[PDB]
Amino acid sequence: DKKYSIGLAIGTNSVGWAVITDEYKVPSKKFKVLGNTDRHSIKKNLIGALLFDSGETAEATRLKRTARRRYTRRKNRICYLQEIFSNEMAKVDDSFFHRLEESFLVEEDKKHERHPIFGNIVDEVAYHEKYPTIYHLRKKLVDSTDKADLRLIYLALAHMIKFRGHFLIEGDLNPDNSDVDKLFIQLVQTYNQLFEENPINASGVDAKAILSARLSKSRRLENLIAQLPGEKKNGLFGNLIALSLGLTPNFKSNFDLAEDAKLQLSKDTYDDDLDNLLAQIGDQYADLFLAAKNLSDAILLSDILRVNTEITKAPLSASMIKRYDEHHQDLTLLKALVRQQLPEKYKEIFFDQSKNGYAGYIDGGASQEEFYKFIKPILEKMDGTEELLVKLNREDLLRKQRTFDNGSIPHQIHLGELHAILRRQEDFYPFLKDNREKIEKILTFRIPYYVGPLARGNSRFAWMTRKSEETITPWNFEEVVDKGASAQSFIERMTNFDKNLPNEKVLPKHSLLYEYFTVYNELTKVKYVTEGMRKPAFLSGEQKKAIVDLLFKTNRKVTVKQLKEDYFKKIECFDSVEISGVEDRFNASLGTYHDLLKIIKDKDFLDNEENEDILEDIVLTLTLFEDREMIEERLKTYAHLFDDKVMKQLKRRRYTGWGRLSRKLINGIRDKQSGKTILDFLKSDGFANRNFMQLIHDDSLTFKEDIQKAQVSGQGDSLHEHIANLAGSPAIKKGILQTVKVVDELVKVMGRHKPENIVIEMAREKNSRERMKRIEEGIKELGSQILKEHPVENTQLQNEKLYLYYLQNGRDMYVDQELDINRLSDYDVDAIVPQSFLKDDSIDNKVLTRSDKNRGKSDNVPSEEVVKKMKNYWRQLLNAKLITQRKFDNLTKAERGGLSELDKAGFIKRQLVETRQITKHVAQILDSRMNTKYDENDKLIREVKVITLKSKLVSDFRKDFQFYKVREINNYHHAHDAYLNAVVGTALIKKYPKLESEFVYGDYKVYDKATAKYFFYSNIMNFFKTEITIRKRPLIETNGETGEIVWDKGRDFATVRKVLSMPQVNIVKKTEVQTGGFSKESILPKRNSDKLIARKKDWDPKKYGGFDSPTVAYSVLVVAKVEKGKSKKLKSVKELLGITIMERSSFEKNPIDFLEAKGYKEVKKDLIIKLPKYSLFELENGRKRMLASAGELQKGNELALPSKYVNFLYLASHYEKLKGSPEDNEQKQLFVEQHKHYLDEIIEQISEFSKRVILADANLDKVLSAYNKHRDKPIREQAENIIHLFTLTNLGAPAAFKYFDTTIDRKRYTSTKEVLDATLIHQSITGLYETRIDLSQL
RNA sequence: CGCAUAAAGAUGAGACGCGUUUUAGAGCUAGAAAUAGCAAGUUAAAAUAAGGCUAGUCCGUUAUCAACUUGAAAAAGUGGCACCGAGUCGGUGCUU
DNA sequence: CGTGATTCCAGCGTCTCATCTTTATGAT
DNA sequence: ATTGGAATCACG
Ligand SMILES: [K+]
Ligand SMILES: [K+]
Repeated sequence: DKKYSIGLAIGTNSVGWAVITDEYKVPSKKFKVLGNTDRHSIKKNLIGALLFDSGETAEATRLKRTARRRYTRRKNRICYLQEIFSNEMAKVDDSFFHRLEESFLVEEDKKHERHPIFGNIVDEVAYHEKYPTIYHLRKKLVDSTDKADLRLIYLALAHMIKFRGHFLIEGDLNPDNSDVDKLFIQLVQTYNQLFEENPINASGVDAKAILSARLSKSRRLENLIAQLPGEKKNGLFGNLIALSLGLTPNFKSNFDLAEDAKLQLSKDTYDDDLDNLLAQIGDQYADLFLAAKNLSDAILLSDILRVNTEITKAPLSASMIKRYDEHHQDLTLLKALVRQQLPEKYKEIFFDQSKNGYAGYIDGGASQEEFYKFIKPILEKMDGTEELLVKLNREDLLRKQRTFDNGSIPHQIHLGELHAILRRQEDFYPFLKDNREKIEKILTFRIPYYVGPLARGNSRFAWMTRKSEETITPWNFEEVVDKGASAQSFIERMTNFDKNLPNEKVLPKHSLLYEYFTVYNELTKVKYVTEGMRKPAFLSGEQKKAIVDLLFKTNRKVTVKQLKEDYFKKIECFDSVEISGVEDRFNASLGTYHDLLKIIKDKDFLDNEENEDILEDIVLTLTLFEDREMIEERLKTYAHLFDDKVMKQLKRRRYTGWGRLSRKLINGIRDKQSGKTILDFLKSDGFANRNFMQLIHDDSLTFKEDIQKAQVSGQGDSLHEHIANLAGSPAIKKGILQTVKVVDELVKVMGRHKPENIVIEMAREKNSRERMKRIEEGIKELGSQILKEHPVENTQLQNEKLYLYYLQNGRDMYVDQELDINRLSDYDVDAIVPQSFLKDDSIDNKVLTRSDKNRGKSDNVPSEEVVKKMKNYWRQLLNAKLITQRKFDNLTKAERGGLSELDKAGFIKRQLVETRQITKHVAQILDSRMNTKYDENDKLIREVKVITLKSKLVSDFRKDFQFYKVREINNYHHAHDAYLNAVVGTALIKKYPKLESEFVYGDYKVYDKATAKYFFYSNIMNFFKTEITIRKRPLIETNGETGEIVWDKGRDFATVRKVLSMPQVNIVKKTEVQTGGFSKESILPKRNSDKLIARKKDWDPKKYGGFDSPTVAYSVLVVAKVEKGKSKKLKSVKELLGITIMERSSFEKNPIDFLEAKGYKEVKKDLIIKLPKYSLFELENGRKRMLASAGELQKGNELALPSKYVNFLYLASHYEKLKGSPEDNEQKQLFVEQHKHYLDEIIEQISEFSKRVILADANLDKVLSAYNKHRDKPIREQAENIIHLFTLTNLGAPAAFKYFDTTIDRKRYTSTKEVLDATLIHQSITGLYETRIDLSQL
């Protein structure tokens, strides 16, 4: 019945747990051992850590599922096209589609001729010579008027449908207009035709180059405006240019229409809004817009076509043919020049696929960029390659037709080519004439994002509802699918239930009931004071209703002056009015009401009580649907109430956002006695004038009981389902779940006695490609040429100094100069907010400067002079997204207030008190699971106090009192951090009960200027220290009030050092059955290997290739009989099989038949043992091996290095220096100098451990030789290399490390034969309960 | 108190472009062959987790998972204490 | 001629839309 | 980046 406490450190890859007593001692208990081994009881300390792999997200799974859906839908598209052509093709070529379907098979497996298109070699060769590429055939079919073979027509249509281009552009793109300059001149002429007072003159400006430039859209607009004399970016011409290029312009200011009238041409609603804009100004202006529309295409098409469109109606096919012709010409010229200049390289360029030459560019794995990088030095070191070099710099040398950059092709181009082909060939083939709409729909059909998968209740990701129970095709999609209901469900399935009534859905944020609720909430909280009042009083119901009718329904916002004058002075005739409890401007307002009043021009319609649900439906319809058609079809049922103009005005209006309260709570539930709702009480509460919080905090009112009863099961979820509801990374959710499970197990271990306290801390927790994307966007938006100066690699940009240099355009960010790319390691990286105020080391709070002294004073924000100097550059960086809003706000804080003492004190406080929501959720879960007993008067009995700590407290405790931590030594540091968390939390809640509200989960009212808080929180951990800065403290600390020994410096520190020096710590790696992909996604070429996995049942890997490297879900220990020799005699073998992910379901269906098929016979089902990954085996001398897979092992022992060695390593390695004053820093340096021999000792330790467990003889000899080689190196470098050295003895998968210049590879244990005779250990989640099975006895 | 913005992240849906694999695009000449020289090279079909049944324009890489017993499953149950110590836990006394 | 040491290799870019939470800035 | 699969390679 001894009282104890639990300490926990939560991480994404570890959960450390510890049990402490009143003395802060870690108990040790004898735990029973199950199994067939002679061992029956083992002594174990109640401290350890659970290790597991990081919890993966579902992004990869979602992407692969979407890819599967896309592939299935593309195959169906092809099937639809074939079924359209089925009869006519069968009349023309019976087995053409069969040959297409079996084109993948080898000649042996084909049931028809090997030539798919024509079925004979002569016609196939003739076709391939006449049409070298599919685009030649497409252009021929588009342009030629002669009757063509149906097979070629189908091939062109299938090539268009299968690869149909993106749908990011809505509307119709006419390929006829391509010239940028011509359409720009047309737009200028139209503008001058309508505007004579200030005509636009753009003659002498290279429109093509500027408008089709490779810079950003914003920078293109800025360049054009700069080259336009007397024109503004926000002007009418500037807005037209922005619309044409793609940036959405606001057209209100240009015409003073008082309506935004935003027009984005890519958006489909543009036309409607365009018409709206016309109704505001006139009809002729659209002509200019019309020209602008054309200009838009003139940009986009010019990016992809770059070909004449007057000769042919298929500009894409013409562009691909031009690419093919240029490729042929350049290839011939390059071959001739190479033969005449550098013959010895010719093979390497044109025959060896291994290199990145033309042979590797066509036949090998080399890409266009790799081929260009390989061939540029050759072109430079040659004559007559000027045109080739020009094309290469333009990325237009030997280009393929199917390349990575074809993603910019809109679907309109392919649709136009398809329409042209169908028009050409409809006369000869009647079915093409009849089914032209069908093929166009097949090409153009796209499932709306709000419809989702077309399932029939067998999918967990589907929400669509079907009007009729019939199979869905692209031609009857609009008739079968209930688009409105599906669109509503798309929003409603992902939205939030209100926290009070989980069954009900929340109202839209712009719902009229929501706004009335907020306004009445604010009005009830109004404490008016005027002359003739003995006491301040709240407003009554009638007065509040009159104010709402007069003030809020006639004004968008209500201020105190309007309340005093228009209501108190006009009606109440009181000229003296002082308000209390509210600010000048009321937060709540009737915005939706005013918008509806403007739209419908009627007050009685809005104010009618009986029809307000119609308006609540209106706002819901406007919130739910984004496409205007859905809103139109939903509001067509309301056509009679409004007019056609009113409907057109309502259609454009769109609302966004959802509230936090449901309709049933606000106005559905009623008090039993009164018969009034929450809104009714808000309207007329009486003299009380209770607000919403007091409404849901009133015991007498039935609302509290109704709210409690609605969540009769609370969340109504299991532990796992409750944790899944938390917002955060999946890895941290996995850590939380493991934490809860280990807490339950620890409670079970201690005799079902709940701990007095549970202290918990939680940690704060490719990139290069993100950096490349960010720098590209920023430089393109800014318009700089810094990137072109030096091509920086993805790994090279990882340097923080270089990253800041590139993000700041190479300039010093505080002054007006430019830094040098080669003068690195000289500039300083300084934080905008001092590290004392805010410990942030991210890019958003770091700035590279030539000298930090230019920042001014380092005790505050950068000075006002720096802000005045570089505000323009900071804003320019912000507009380029090189710096974020937070960074810019921190930079310009000096002009807006700088940093006050209160803010600094708050920043100091918020580094000790945990204010993260995820930690609060963990504390709530633990408190709910550890406090199940209720006090009689509706109170929780807090038998277990849940305390939340921050890592800063434990880190300071470690640093100040020589309890140093090195993560490379072993995984004991997790358990040690958990124990230190427990000790610190228990001591803090012992000495300072008043801080429970800050630390213990729950709400407490015990609270007891800026400098007082600053030094109170700064010295909240100073009662552990013997001396302060030079005041001293007593050896034994006292609680105060009630006398308790919270800390004893003469005893407790020794106990802590003994605990941290304990060799036995329960380090358990969570065994997991591996799940994921079946094998590597890379399809391998055909080879005579048994390790290849067929991609289909009928595709033999020796003839078609396939995947390899399967992922083993779990191994299976099976003893059985195998056939040996020609006689196939039965030999007894006990072996691991390693059931893979692909074979897991087959094995679990029936293991006996699976093992019989694998080759093993007489398998024993009972003796079959399932071993997931990281299964623990003990062999001899304490050597432990974890089962990485069926044929690989991992190190499973830990090096219990003495605490003195860890402290010496931490002191000598200078972790961010020693972070101490010169006195103690010199003392620690002397400690290192006089304890230099510890290094040798540490090496000895490692060596002996390596000889006892690791058994890496070659690596151990190599590392010993390396250590002897660099014995004369400085102590700091030797200590750092020795810290790196511990990777050899680390627990887990072997990894390669580096000792100075020498590198040591990983010694992998690729044999699992030893563990077949070892002792398998099943460890519970804490490792205290173990089951040891001696496998040699099987 | 709330409100605005930004950033980050989670989840879900709809698309695009590649990549990879096999086949098709009779390679020619001198050769007995080994080969040597020369010619050509851009494209397409199919698959893109094996596959499953619920047969859908669906689902298949997330989360969960020591052992034993009771079980569709969710899950439920199973493991004395104190003291001395310490090379991954041992010893002693009490108890069962 | 098995067997330990050594080497190599691993699907990847883009866009549109919606909902949510959390952190960090401020206005008021 | 990582760590298991696969092939290659040196060799006693
Ligand atoms: K998993
Ligand atoms: K386990």
